Amino acid sequence: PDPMKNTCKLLVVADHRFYRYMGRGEESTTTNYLIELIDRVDDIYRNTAWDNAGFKGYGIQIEQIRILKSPQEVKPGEKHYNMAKSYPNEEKDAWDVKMLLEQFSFDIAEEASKVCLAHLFTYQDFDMGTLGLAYGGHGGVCPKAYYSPVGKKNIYLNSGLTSTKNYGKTILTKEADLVTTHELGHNFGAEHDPDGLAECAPNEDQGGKYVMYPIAVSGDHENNKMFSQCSKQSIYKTIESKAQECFQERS
Ligand SMILES: O=C(NCc1ccc(Cn2c(C(F)(F)F)nc3ccccc32)s1)[C@H](O)[C@@H](O)C(=O)N1CCC[C@@H]1c1cccc(Cl)c1
Ligand SMILES: [Zn+2]
Repeated sequence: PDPMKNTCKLLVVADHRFYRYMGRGEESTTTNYLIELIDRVDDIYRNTAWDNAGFKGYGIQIEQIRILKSPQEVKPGEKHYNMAKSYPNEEKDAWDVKMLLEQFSFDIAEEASKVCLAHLFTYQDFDMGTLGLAYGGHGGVCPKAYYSPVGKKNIYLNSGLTSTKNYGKTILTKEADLVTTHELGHNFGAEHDPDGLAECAPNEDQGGKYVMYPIAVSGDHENNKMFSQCSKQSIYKTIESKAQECFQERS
């Protein structure tokens, strides 16, 4: 491990929904929530031995927090991830998750090119219990250009998002930590843990599921906060390939 190239710096964005419903319309409350969450998620990453040996001490650090206090004014037929209305169905509380991630990546392209990852924190009730989305596991850590034919410019796939609202209520902080861990897990290169690999998807008596399980099943079992051997193997290759590219020294 290179201690000079072990941290993935983050651009953290809180939208107007997050600022209002999680930040109680205050900058201090918004930022304190995000600062503590990322630090707790960083403890999971930094304490993980990706090769089950000495390849550890890799994590994340906030470089900047962009706080969007109010909705983005849009011209007719124009869209933006921070606009007041959901897209494609404005009658719904939330965007289609995949479209929101594409939109966020488009709008944040200039800033995303200068950071290891960009993460959007929102407060919207996605359909069928979805809590987040991210690129990787193409995309993930270190900006990789994608020419958007619709958008007519390069966008970067070093992005992900977390919503702290599910089924009409604010999720617990212990649950939000797992969402962000999981989405950043995809950014770091991990796929979902499959049922066919018992080592990677244990029973409840064996400590439960690991963080990369596709379903936010529990939140109270030991393994829930940890990466499976399947995730470690995938992430191990990514860090080996990407740390030199965009990782920095821990501040
Ligand atoms: O919303 C998602 N995950 C959130 C989580 C799943 C499990 C996590 C941790 N976790 C666990 C526990 F797992 F530890 F138990 N118990 C938890 C209890 C509370 C909170 C978190 C918890 S967070 C999607 O996976 C998304 O990232 C994705 O890839 N998606 C989204 C759409 C397309 C694609 C997609 C692609 C293929 C299949 C699906 Cl389901 C979705
Ligand atoms: Zn996932």
